Amino acid sequence: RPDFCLEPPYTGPCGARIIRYFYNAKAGLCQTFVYGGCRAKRNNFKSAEDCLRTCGGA
Amino acid sequence: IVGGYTCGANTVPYQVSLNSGYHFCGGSLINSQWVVSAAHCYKSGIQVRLGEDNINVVEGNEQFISASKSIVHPSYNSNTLNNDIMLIKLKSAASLNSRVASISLPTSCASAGTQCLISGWGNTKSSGTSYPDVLKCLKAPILSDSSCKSAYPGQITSNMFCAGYLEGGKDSCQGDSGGPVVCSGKLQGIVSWGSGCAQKNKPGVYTKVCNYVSWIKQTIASN
Ligand SMILES: [Ca+2]
Repeated sequence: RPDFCLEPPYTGPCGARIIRYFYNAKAGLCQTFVYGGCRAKRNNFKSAEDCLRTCGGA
Repeated sequence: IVGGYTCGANTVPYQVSLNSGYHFCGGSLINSQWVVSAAHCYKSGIQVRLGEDNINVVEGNEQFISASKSIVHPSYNSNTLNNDIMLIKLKSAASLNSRVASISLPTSCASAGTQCLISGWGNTKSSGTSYPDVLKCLKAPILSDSSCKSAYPGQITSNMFCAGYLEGGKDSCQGDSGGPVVCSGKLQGIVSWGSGCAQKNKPGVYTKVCNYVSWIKQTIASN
């Protein structure tokens, strides 16, 4: 609190189309989103496992 | 690419797709063994796809070659985005002919107003998401450093330049990063970043390749 796991996914200004995971507290699961490649916020993971380990239950 | 048009099969022979299980960035072939892309496109296990048009279907002109080296500029700053350039060496030399060719590096920097060709398989919508199957093209002018700095206060370095239309509607977008900005047959820019896509008063920002020619040539020659 402010729990970074509750922040909306952040694509950022860069123009890549990299698939990353973010914890969706509304749905209670780790979902995929497009990350631009730079200035990532913390609710951004390289795998569902990393996302669940860090944010599961948020 | 937002507000662009279908390039046409292999009409941009130096355009490559960087694949890590899916397309995530573009790149420019400058030598049979080297590709120029953006530093923020760095990933391990990159596979370079040349001769591509429809990135979702095998059409018969593709060459899939793994990256043997992915060298990010030593001064790349992941916060300011300064020096957003990366050189990728191909594990095996690419076969060049007509649908796959290299693009020349600049001999001098381009001036504001110069019309260039920007291409990629990135998002085609400014509001929403729509990723194309085939390569998209866009003609856009290089903008003055003054207008670029006005659009992005305290964010434009000497190694960046803006290109596009201030009215909005035409721009590079997510999925185009690392891709080419070619002006008069020379690779002048690398798709880098921007505020959203094709937004009014927010033109795309590109890595100023002309500032890295000596570094590129020497790095490629020493690897
Ligand atoms: Ca294909």
